[PDB]
Amino acid sequence: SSIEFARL
Amino acid sequence: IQKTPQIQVYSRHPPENGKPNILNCYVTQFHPPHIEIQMLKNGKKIPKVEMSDMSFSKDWSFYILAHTEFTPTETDTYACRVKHDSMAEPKTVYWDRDM
Amino acid sequence: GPHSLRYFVTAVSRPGLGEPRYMEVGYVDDTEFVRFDSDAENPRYEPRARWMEQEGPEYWERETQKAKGNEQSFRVDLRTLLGYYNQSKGGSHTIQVISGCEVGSDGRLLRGYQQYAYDGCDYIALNEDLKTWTAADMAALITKHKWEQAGEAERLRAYLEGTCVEWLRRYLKNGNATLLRTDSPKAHVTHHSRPEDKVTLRCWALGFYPADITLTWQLNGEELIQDMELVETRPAGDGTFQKWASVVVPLGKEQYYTCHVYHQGLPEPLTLRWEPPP
Repeated sequence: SSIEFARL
Repeated sequence: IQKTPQIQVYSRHPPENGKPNILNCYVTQFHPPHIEIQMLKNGKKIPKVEMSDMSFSKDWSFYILAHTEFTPTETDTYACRVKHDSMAEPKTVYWDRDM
Repeated sequence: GPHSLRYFVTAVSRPGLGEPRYMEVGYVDDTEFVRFDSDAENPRYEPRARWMEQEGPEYWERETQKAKGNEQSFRVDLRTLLGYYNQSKGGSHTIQVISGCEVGSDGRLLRGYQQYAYDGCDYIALNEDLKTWTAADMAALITKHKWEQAGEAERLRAYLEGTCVEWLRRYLKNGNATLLRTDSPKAHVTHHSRPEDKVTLRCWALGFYPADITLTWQLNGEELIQDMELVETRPAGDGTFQKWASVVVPLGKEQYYTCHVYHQGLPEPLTLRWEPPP
């Protein structure tokens, strides 16, 4: 399961 | 930054005249991801050409496989033509039965 | 042996042509097992390996919802970067990510991955210490500052050391042996030549998997690596790979050269030479 990505 | 596509044109199985095969056009090392791939037979574009999903490698460059069904003959000429932002003009690579 | 779970993410803007194209591709031991492609009416996470079909509807639903969430977040990131780089709203740009874990035989994390690229160039990446970040430029330094304040590194270390490893175990239970799959290469040598006193010997390796392989040509115990031609390993299109290596030799000396094939599926390296048909 992929991580929930943070904003750049 | 742009990366020029490397291209390989080859059959899935060793070529035998008269025997159905699959002709591949493997395109790698390019960036941006947008790319136009065509396969040609005796200079004319082949309508039914399937494209694999696109992927990218560790170095960020993209790669994709185009392929079409064909029955090799002694004299038919095949090629893969690639249009990409990194090149001023379309790049054409011919199929060599020995490679 | 060691195993890995990594996701390759891509977000590409298409101003004037529609919404950015977003993709999430998962790999277990370098084998694609799941994929999400935003380019659809009702995009959904999908199995790319028959053994993933075991997962129930709740799994696919959560993955699909999370992917669409990631997609929309990246849509915003694309805009953010146009700002960081002072770029126009009309050009296409790409954001790529490699995020995952490679664990050892003992089940412990060997290396964590969280690296980004913008338009094909490194942007920012989590260091081996899983605590600090390496920004590749001025733009990335803004993200760095922001992630340091939010404790993003700690958040990723948690996922990489826990969540990622745990999911990898789960996926391996359903497709362990499958991944262990190995197709050893079948080799043969072809003879080519144009009316001259030289000839080309081409050693072929076909139908093998995984892709990792080595081909060499030897002239009486010594490897010919200086003038040997070879092609990058390529997919046959049926799940297996191909590769060949060739050398130019004197007409009549074909029997003095030997090709060697090294692959993990071979109990021992293959050794062969040109065989003129009967």
